[PDB]
Amino acid sequence: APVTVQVAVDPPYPVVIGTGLLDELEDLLADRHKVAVVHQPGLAETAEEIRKRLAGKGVDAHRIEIPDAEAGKDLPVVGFIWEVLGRIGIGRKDALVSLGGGAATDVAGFAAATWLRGVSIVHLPTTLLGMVDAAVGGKTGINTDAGKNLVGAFHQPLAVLVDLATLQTLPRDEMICGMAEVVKAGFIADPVILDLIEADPQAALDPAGDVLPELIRRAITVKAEVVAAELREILNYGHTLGHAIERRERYRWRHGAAVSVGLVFAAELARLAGRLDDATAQRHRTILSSLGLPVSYDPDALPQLLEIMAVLRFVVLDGLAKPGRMVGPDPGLLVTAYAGVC
Amino acid sequence: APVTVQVAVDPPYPVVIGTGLLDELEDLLADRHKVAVVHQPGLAETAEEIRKRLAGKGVDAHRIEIPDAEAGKDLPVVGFIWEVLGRIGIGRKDALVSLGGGAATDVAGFAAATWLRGVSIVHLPTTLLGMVDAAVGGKTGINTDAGKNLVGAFHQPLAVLVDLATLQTLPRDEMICGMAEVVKAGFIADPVILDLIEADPQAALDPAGDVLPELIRRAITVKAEVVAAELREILNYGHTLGHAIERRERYRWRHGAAVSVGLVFAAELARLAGRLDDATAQRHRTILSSLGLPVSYDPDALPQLLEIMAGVLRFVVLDGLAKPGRMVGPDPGLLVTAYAGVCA
Ligand SMILES: NC(=O)c1ccc[n+]([C@@H]2O[C@H](COP(=O)([O-])OP(=O)(O)OC[C@H]3O[C@@H](n4cnc5c(N)ncnc54)[C@H](O)[C@@H]3O)[C@@H](O)[C@H]2O)c1
Ligand SMILES: NC(=O)c1ccc[n+]([C@@H]2O[C@H](COP(=O)([O-])OP(=O)(O)OC[C@H]3O[C@@H](n4cnc5c(N)ncnc54)[C@H](O)[C@@H]3O)[C@@H](O)[C@H]2O)c1
Repeated sequence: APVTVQVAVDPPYPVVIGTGLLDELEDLLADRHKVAVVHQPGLAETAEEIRKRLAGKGVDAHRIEIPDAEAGKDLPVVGFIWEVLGRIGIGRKDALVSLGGGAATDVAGFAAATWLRGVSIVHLPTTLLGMVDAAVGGKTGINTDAGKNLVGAFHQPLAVLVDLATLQTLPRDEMICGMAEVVKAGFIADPVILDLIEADPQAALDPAGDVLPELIRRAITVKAEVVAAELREILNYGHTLGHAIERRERYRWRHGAAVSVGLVFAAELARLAGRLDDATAQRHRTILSSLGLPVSYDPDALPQLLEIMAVLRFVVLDGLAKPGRMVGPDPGLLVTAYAGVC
Repeated sequence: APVTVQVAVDPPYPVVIGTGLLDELEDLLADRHKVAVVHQPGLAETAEEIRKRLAGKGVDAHRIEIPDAEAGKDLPVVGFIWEVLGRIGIGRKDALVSLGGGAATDVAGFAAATWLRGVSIVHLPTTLLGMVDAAVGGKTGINTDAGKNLVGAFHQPLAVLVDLATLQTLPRDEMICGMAEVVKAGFIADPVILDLIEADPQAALDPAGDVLPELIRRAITVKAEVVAAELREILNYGHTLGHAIERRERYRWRHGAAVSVGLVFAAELARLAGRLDDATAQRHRTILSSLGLPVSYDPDALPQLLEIMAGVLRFVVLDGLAKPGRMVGPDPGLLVTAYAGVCA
């Protein structure tokens, strides 16, 4: 029943996709003398059940609770984890387990990376974003005095367990958040993602349907191909304007909403440049709006956004699933593209 | 004229050992858009020469002075470095350089390993200990609330530059501190090291002579060969009791003087166990003491020492010169006895 995607890295590691993955989690960490589970506030009950079940197999399983969301990622939360790993006596051969969204995976991933020079971690992402993006591929990031995610270590996890059952509690808004990243994968590597969504957009958003599991298999396949690959740049499709919008709105905008405007922008850029056909360009706008994602932003915001973007690089499409670059485009071309969008 | 020891790891890097290595640094880093040189207070004039010659090559070169010694390794110093990297605009393809003793290489190592997911770093160690131990291997450590060196990343450097000219200003007491690691390497892997020291122990301690550069090369070879391969444990020979003595002394003992007592303890422990010949056992104390290192500790400290070592004991022991083995969960009475052989 459970599908797996191997990431072809040294050593290779699996992303496992299915429903109720406790058995698989047991198989992996049964031999570990100790295990700590870093979870967001809302998942304490799911944490306890991992701990109970691990404790059951003769394992000193512990659990640690971090602040939700972006606060679970500040440097003092990392300090906090460190101390606790200290008191528990977590050693070189033991393991961490992350339970939550991208923020939980980042911070736990960072702590694992920097504890005794790196200890095993299994990610159990529980947002769609965390599932298709944050948990896959070994980049970690934390929030420090320096900014957001400038600090972070590179550390691949032992495995990633993508348990579709966990999505049943996830709200519409966060589901739509992460779909923006999924659409991005559709345009840059796998157009079947696009056809699956197109066929019924509301069914794409239902965690209980046939469509979502396949969307996640595919978006994760795309990300695993990239990280086993500089091409890692393609995953920034839509993030140049995206991130600027996120900044300008002081992080109130859901990441995915900002990426969504970015994609529609990137598409207009490549269209005006004669690199992308009108039909594929227009398809950005129609897929994203129909999922409830934003396709426009304040038409007066461009000057402030150009300032934040501090020459510029964009990922553009040179045709469906053929990403290229545009480096230092003319400001007036950025103006014109912005108009068309906004 | 420089010697290169290759560290055969992936990706592999060289350790280059010679005199005046500024040209080698330039070859390495000339093509980088930005370099930041993280250095201890006393090396500021040397930091500036580096920064200067790198700027003459179009590199946007910066220098960052950290607090000296352990204070330089504290979490806050880390937050500061990150801040400066952010301010300077150090990117994914840029590079750090570390200049100083093992404390500089660690803190600057941790910083490179945790900046934008790991960027290039070149180590310029300027103590014996830093040259032979700290700079080689990719382990970094920093001091936090959790204790010393529990927190750290694993990150290989681009290269290691071991410039003997820098040892000219190093005091005897630091030099002797580093030599305990050199001696450790002799006992576990390369006996020629011991032969060279015993031939004239004072020649061994002179940065001007011809002996020290060979001891440095061989000690680094030993460590490179171990890291390129649960063998890593032999590098802790003498560190099991030694680390406890250090920690009991709230770190007012030098690391080398603690390791020296630990080597003599492990020698005696393997001797009483029948694993090590009397002559090789006693050779520990003779080489260490001839170099000016302590050879015993406080006769009443064992119980506290065991309580620090707890926080089943394992020891690296020698089954013969350069044949390291293990002792797992020794009889408590065997430890009482080895220690009393060491301490009166
Ligand atoms: N390292 C990387 O490669 C990478 C990639 C992309 C994003 N990220 C990071 O991910 C973070 C954002 O990720 P996110 O969108 O998951 O944010 P998040 O982890 O902040 O989660 C959003 C919210 O959903 C809640 N939640 C999580 N799982 C739930 C569930 N199953 N049911 C109900 N609610 C649930 C959380 O408590 C949180 O309030 C950002 O900090 C970003 O930098 C990292
Ligand atoms: N990462 C590792 O594998 C590893 C291995 C061994 C030691 N270490 C770390 O190394 C640190 C100790 O290293 P250390 O002994 O170099 O201590 P250190 O870096 O504190 O330096 C000792 C002193 O010598 C001064 N000094 C440095 N170079 C000099 C020179 N060329 N001339 C004159 N003075 C000089 C320094 O400013 C400092 O006061 C410890 O923090 C230890 O944990 C790390």
